[PDB]
Amino acid sequence: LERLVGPQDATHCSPGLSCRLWDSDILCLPGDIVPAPGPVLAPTHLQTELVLRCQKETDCDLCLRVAVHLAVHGHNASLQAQVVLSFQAYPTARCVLLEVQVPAALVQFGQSVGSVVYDCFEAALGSEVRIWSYTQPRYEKELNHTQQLPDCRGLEVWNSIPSCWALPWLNVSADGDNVHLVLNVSEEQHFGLSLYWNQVQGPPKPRWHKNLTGPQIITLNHTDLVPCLCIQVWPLEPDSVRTNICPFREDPRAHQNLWQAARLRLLTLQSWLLDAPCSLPAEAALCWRAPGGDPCQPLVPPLSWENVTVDKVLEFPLLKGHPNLCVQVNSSEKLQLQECLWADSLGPLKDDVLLLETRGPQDNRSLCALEPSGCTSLPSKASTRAARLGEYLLQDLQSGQCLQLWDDDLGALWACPMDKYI
Amino acid sequence: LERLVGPQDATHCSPGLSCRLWDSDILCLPGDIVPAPGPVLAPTHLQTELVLRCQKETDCDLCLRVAVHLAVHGHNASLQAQVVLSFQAYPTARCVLLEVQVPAALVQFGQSVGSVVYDCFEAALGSEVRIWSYTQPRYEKELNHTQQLPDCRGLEVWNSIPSCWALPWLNVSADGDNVHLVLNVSEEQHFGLSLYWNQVQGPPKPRWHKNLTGPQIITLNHTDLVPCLCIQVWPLEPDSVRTNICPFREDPRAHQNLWQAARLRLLTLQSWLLDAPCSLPAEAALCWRAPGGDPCQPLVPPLSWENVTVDKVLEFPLLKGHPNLCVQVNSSEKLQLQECLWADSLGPLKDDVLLLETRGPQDNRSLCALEPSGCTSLPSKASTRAARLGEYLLQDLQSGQCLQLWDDDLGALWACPMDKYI
Amino acid sequence: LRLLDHRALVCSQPGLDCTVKNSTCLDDSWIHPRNLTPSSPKDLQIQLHFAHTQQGDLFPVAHIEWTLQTDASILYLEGAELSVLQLNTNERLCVRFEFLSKLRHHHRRWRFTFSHFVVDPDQEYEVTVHHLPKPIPDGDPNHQSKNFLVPDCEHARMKVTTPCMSSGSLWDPDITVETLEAHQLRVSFTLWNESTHYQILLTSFPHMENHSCFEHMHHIPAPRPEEFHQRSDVTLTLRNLKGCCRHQVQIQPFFSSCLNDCLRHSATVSCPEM
Amino acid sequence: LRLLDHRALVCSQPGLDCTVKNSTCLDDSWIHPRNLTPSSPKDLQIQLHFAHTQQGDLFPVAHIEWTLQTDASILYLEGAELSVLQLNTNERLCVRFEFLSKLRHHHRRWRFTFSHFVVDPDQEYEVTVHHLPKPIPDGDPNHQSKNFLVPDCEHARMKVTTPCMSSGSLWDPDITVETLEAHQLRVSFTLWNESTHYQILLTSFPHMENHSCFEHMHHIPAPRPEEFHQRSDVTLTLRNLKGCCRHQVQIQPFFSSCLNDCLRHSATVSCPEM
Amino acid sequence: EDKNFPRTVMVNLNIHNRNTNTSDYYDRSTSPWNLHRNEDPERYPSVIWEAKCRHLGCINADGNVDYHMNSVPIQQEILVLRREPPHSPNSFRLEKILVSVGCTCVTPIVHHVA
Amino acid sequence: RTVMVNLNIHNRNTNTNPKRSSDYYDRSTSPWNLHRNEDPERYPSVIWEAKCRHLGCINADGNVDYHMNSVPIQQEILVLRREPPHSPNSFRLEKILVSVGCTCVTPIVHH
Amino acid sequence: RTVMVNLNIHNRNTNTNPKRSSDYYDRSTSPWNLHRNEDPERYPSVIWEAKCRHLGCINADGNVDYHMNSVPIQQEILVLRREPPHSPNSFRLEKILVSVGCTCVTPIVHH
Amino acid sequence: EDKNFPRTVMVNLNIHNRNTNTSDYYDRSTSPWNLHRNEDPERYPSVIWEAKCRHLGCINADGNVDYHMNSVPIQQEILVLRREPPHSPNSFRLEKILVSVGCTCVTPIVHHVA
Ligand SMILES: *[C@@H]1O[C@H](CO)[C@@H](O)[C@H](O)[C@H]1NC(C)=O
Ligand SMILES: *[C@@H]1O[C@H](CO)[C@@H](O)[C@H](O)[C@H]1NC(C)=O
Ligand SMILES: *[C@@H]1O[C@H](CO)[C@@H](O)[C@H](O)[C@H]1NC(C)=O
Ligand SMILES: *[C@@H]1O[C@H](CO)[C@@H](O)[C@H](O)[C@H]1NC(C)=O
Ligand SMILES: *[C@@H]1O[C@H](CO)[C@@H](O)[C@H](O)[C@H]1NC(C)=O
Ligand SMILES: *[C@@H]1O[C@H](CO)[C@@H](O)[C@H](O)[C@H]1NC(C)=O
Ligand SMILES: *[C@@H]1O[C@H](CO)[C@@H](O)[C@H](O)[C@H]1NC(C)=O
Ligand SMILES: *[C@@H]1O[C@H](CO)[C@@H](O)[C@H](O)[C@H]1NC(C)=O
Repeated sequence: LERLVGPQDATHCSPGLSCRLWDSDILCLPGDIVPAPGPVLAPTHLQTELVLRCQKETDCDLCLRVAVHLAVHGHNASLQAQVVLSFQAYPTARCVLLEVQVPAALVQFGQSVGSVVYDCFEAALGSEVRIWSYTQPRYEKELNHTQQLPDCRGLEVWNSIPSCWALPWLNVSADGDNVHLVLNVSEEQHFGLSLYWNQVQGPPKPRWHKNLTGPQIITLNHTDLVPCLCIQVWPLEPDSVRTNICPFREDPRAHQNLWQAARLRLLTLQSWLLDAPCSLPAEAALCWRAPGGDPCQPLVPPLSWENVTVDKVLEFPLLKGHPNLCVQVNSSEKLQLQECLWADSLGPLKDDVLLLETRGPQDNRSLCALEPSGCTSLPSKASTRAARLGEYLLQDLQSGQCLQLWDDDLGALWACPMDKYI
Repeated sequence: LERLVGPQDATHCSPGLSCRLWDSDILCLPGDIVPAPGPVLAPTHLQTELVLRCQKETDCDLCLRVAVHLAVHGHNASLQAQVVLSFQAYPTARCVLLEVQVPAALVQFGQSVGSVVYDCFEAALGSEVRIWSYTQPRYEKELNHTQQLPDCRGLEVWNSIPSCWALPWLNVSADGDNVHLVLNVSEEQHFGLSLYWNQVQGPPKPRWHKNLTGPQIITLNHTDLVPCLCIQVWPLEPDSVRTNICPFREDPRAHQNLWQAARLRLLTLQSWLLDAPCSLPAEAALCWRAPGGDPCQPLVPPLSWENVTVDKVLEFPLLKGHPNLCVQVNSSEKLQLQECLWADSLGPLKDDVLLLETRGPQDNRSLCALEPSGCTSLPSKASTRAARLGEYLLQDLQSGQCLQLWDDDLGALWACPMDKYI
Repeated sequence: LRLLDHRALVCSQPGLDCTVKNSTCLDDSWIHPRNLTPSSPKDLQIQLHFAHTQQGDLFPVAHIEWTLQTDASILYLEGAELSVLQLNTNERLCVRFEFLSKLRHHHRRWRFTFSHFVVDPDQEYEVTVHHLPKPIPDGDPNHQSKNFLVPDCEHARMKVTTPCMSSGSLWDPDITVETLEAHQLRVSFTLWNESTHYQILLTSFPHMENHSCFEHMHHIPAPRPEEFHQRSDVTLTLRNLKGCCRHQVQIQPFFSSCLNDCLRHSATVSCPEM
Repeated sequence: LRLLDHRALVCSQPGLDCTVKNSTCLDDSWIHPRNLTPSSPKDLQIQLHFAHTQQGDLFPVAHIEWTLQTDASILYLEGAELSVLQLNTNERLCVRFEFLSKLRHHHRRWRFTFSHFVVDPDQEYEVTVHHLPKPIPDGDPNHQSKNFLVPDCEHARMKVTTPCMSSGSLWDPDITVETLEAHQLRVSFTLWNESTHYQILLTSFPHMENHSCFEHMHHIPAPRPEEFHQRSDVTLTLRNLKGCCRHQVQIQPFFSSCLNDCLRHSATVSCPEM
Repeated sequence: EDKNFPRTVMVNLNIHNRNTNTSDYYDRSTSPWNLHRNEDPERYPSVIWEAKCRHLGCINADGNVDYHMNSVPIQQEILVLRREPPHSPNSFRLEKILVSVGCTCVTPIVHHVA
Repeated sequence: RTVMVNLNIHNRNTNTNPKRSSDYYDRSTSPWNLHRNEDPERYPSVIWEAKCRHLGCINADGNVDYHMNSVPIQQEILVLRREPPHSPNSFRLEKILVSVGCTCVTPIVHH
Repeated sequence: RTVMVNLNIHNRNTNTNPKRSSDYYDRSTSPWNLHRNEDPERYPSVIWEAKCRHLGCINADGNVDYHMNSVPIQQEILVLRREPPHSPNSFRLEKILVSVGCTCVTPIVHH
Repeated sequence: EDKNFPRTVMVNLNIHNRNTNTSDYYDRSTSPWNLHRNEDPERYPSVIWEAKCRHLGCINADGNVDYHMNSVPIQQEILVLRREPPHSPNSFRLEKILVSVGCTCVTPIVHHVA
């Protein structure tokens, strides 16, 4: 009746009829189809109910409860019979010895005589068991009821089995400048501990591995902590189950550490990369840093913000590099990196002015100069009172002096030398 | 007949009569004075000849050869008899079984019947042995011939026994600046080596001790080498004999090292000592060293050469010490030491002149000054043209300025200050 | 584990009437014991040997020998179970001695020898000698056990035996491999007189590290009867990327006498600098 | 080495008829042996004890026990030589068991105990149990030997026994020695209830060296019956030359129960600086 | 008839559980194996799990077949009962048989020559 | 309640196949040690139980990889026992769970 | 050529004096180790031979002074032996030189 | 009469020399000892060397009696023959006796209390 049966092995048939059990794993085999010179019992069908056993409060296991209906057939008034249930199933092999004794009242020829129930056939999760029931001595062939069991995947299976999720608690603790791993294992309980950085290819990337006798509150180093940090624990017993918890996926301090460890590196003139431990996608774009000050003005417009991915190589749409060109990386628009790639390749920063070309009205060329306060479309009136040194840079450009950095059907960027004016 | 018998144990009686030996250490005891119902043999006296046994060329031991004369007495024609020689002597205990058979020709009642000789009773040096000879069965009481044996002290005992002096050769080798200990032991022969400095009280004073597997030619250090150096060697076997060889007693290099190591030390104003490793007697006397130069002039006369002995404390016949007084030690008149004792107590060397007083003719006082070229009796004409600065020192002396160093009924020494003349 | 031959394996030696019956390893005395109990077999010892059979083949054989205790219990002695239990498989092997005449007199230490047990090389056994009748339950033991062990084919006297030669001990490949300038490797080896497949196995690593850079296998189907002892050159391309160079190969044979377990013949050539 | 008492030392226990004859340690079977040979005594063990005698004195005693082998040779068993050979003196001690009825049936492991052997404390013995009849020359042994050993009187259960109390274990001197300012040392101690001479032994050394500077003995003749337990003060002058100071003394007793071997009771006081 | 062959003996029938009342390793192993139905109604137990090595080599962490290692079978000798006479559930006769229990991964035998 | 058995065994494993194994307990990625389970009251008297030496498996270099697990292959086998003389039966059939060998397995992970 | 003996021994050392010795082999200046000389053909069957552990003696500090020597005290004692059954006699009396203990002695010096 | 007491046996008489044919230690020892004539014509051997400790303490390198050490005796049990009947050189009876063989120097037993 209940889904929480006791620790003892005993039989309980339907009312009226009396019965007994000898759970001694008796030797059971088919034998032969013997004759029935009188009223003899025989099985009709087999059943498999969902029952659980609990020896103590913190200790529970499965009990596949089985039931066999019998009936009078064949050629004192109390009809007696011996039934068997040969559970030749994986992993263990055990038999059962029932003893049905249906009294005179329920004796009906060609009709049922109640039912018998054994508690229990403890079967493992994910093992298609074999229930072979036959009379003692045998009359009918063993009835096939090859029950398919659920792994740790049944809905009610998770509600009772501790193997399913319930593993010693590791409470999250990102309190202060110390990240604590609070453990709730017993003083005498030993365990294995492993921390690693997961990603797309080559999932394992360990940072710390050790055997411990808990409960030790381990304080983590922010050097090895990033959103990829995952913990795996297991008790020191062979075949013991583990669990992979990756909580730092959206922790603020972990992402702060991720970016300070990430680095930008130029591979070749037309190739660069973002080297970060945790592979988290983010965007990037070229910027123009002034040599005097450092207010880096982004070149958007006319250039585009590229979809960057960690460990994915990208190419520049530039004919040549310039030391004032620096890459800016942002995630959710908040700026993270402003490293100048050509600071070693062509640095230090040159005070060569940058121009933004675009086709003006009447098909003519319309130029502009990148100033700290946006851009100034020149030739034009100047803050220097005269028509600006841009009037002379305009000549340098059409006389082929200026360096073309970016080329497009609609525009172009030019690095013009101002080293002949101060 | 010979003093070099073979390794075998056999009997050889006087000519004519035949005899045999059963050297099986038979059980021998007196028993009782039995009756003689016929002619029976009996002993008259016992003898002990000097015989030596040699199994191989390099292996020889002792053989105390014994002889027993027999005679017919008491109440076929061949008279037979059984004799015993119970050698119950220290250290080992062994018996002998002779078998005398004197034939008819030598049979004379009340007269001798030849003699029997056993080879041999190997007895140790320095053990008063017990020779108890009696008939088998017994008639006469055992004849006493308690022979006193010489230790390794007999004149012929040294000529044959290797225990007496013959010990692995250590050849003396004071060749070059290296003193070699040449050893003649076999390659597989192990031994103990000890070197020490012997003297009057407390003979042992080791310098080097070690176990070695010779023949190693050990080169000695001249730091530990003096006339007291003695060597002791012995094979690595319990109770093995050793020998103490002290050859450096009159070696020139050893005495050279002895004096360079010896030192002179002032104990108190009226006491000093000669500290030397080897206690060898020698003479010493006080000397006067000049502050300018160093030709130390001995104060003999008027002082005496003292009989000095190492480690024997001596006293000075001086009222007070002076830095210019230095002790000179010589052995066979050749000078060895010239250490200035009061160089630390009252030094450095003062240029105060020394005077030698003596009672001149007519009872008057007659003084003299110790110069580099002997002494100059002053007041006198001087090499300084004037009557010398001695004329003024003469006044300083009688006005109590000069320091009296030595006092005698016939003379006196004085240290006068010349620090008021240059 | 097997008898050398079901021949005249009889123990009838001078001053001793008996016969060696091959048994099921479960004497009748184990089932229904007696109040009597014989002595234990003192100083049990086993020694390996090689006896040439009727066919002409040589096999590794176990020679067992022991001495009985000189106590009165030697009279009440029926025989012995010469058990040779292999530990890798727990397979039971044995022979039941049975005395016609019961032992008397003593004077000389009685001794028995048994030169008729074929053993598999490189296997640990436990040679127990159970004197009969077997003791009662809760009774003293009348037996001695010895963990016997057979050495591998690398031993000179083992390599010559039948189980070693069929496994591939005699066989020597003579790997005439060549570092071809075209970034290729010329694998080559002579094969044994047995029709079976051989598979070449490549692995590459840098000159200063145990970690690998590339892996590749190359199959060789069963050679024909005439192709026995023939040289099999199977050249393969090396994806020699600048950095990797210390190539290492092992021809893994698959003879019937072993299969994947077989003796792999390796060859290695380090990175040539200069 | 001696019997506790020549009393009813008989081995007649249930299911066993026998008697323990005191023997010369040389059974008749050693001299004229038999073809039969009994089994060895399995798991021989000895355990020390202390049994109060008729007089009222307590002595250290050796309790020996063992089990017979369940082989058929147990039938042909006459008895045993319970030898207790002391190693310091090679003195032989033993008892000859002799069975009236010969052993049969088995069922339970037969066991014998022997609580009648006085032992001398701090002595190593070798308890051999030779089953009878003794074996033939060039025959297997039917005996087991065990190197038994008795602990010193410093053990709590040994100090209480008779041999320890007479030696001088109970006795405690209570050395009320005093560093007298007159360069003297006031030796003092209480003596045990036994008339014998006690000798004081002085030795002096510097505060930073194991080497000595002076030695001196002082005799004390046998005290009278009333002078038992009395305090014996015997003050002695110290030739305390400046340099030596760490004095050390040991009252060497000379009781009848030991003589020079006896327990010396030492006392030491280091150089007091400041 | 008893006593004709003394090898006939009575047996309790109620098996003494040596804590058999008190796995998925075949699929999780680096040297996996498959089970075959070596069943027989005449032999006890009726159902058997014959395990023979599934892979010739061993499966590495990535799932690849690593040819630097070999999967080897583990066999044992076990006792079983077989009906004597046939189909009579009263008497039996003992039998010793070979069974393949499981597999394990082993390093190969190598002979290194320079 | 009781069954008769003829202990006149028929040795069916007398195949003696060409493949002859070697010492696997040390060669395996999951090494094991063997224990002598000896009992004269039981037949077979001796059974050699193999038990895993390490919790983890051996990597190519030669060290215990704690990220993998060594597990014993436990097999239930049939064995006979001499039932006491006082008890009605003379022999009793028993089932024993014993360790046969070891194998290297990937551990389970619960998300 | 032969003598009769009654082996019915009379134990005369049954004095059991008040002095009871202790383990001297380690306390001595000349330490020794004991060997079990066991022979069932001889009576007494067991004799414990003491042999010097060191060549030198132990000084007050506790070290082997090589300037002194440890020597064994060898005593010749009477013992019986079972003479073979083929030989005319059944028993043979033998004298054996065996090591009893050790003592510290001053070595000899030959000038 | 033989056979009346089976303890009567024949003896070879010719002693088997266990290399007794192939000392001054009493005076050279640090624990010296003196020899006494415990002689008896009825006992075999007739002459005996009873050794008892000469000095109570031990003699040091200087020749002084050092009271920091004790000389102890070494006794043994040896077999000897005694005439049975008396003065009849044909039969004997065994006897076990106590003999003082030699001496050795031992450190005393100490109980150190601060
Ligand atoms: C940590 O513990 C608190 C209770 O103190 C609980 O509310 C919280 O869920 C725990 N967190 C984890 C991850 O177990
Ligand atoms: C974990 O351990 C702490 C120890 O202070 C305790 O307060 C907490 O309740 C424990 N939690 C569990 C789930 O055991
Ligand atoms: C790529 O850039 C576009 C710009 O509109 C943006 O919408 C998108 O989120 C970026 N990231 C990815 C991974 O597509
Ligand atoms: C050293 O050897 C020589 C012979 O070379 C010999 O004449 C001399 O006597 C030896 N000296 C000693 C001390 O043995
Ligand atoms: C000593 O040894 C040397 C080795 O060269 C040898 O020449 C010499 O003759 C030896 N002397 C003696 C006496 O053995
Ligand atoms: C002592 O001095 C005198 C001076 O004449 C001298 O004869 C003697 O040899 C010296 N030495 C000794 C030790 O007497
Ligand atoms: C003994 O060997 C014979 C053949 O030689 C065979 O018939 C018999 O069954 C064998 N018995 C056993 C138990 O091996
Ligand atoms: C046995 O003890 C008795 C006295 O109780 C004594 O007469 C007999 O001589 C003893 N025998 C031996 C060998 O100790």
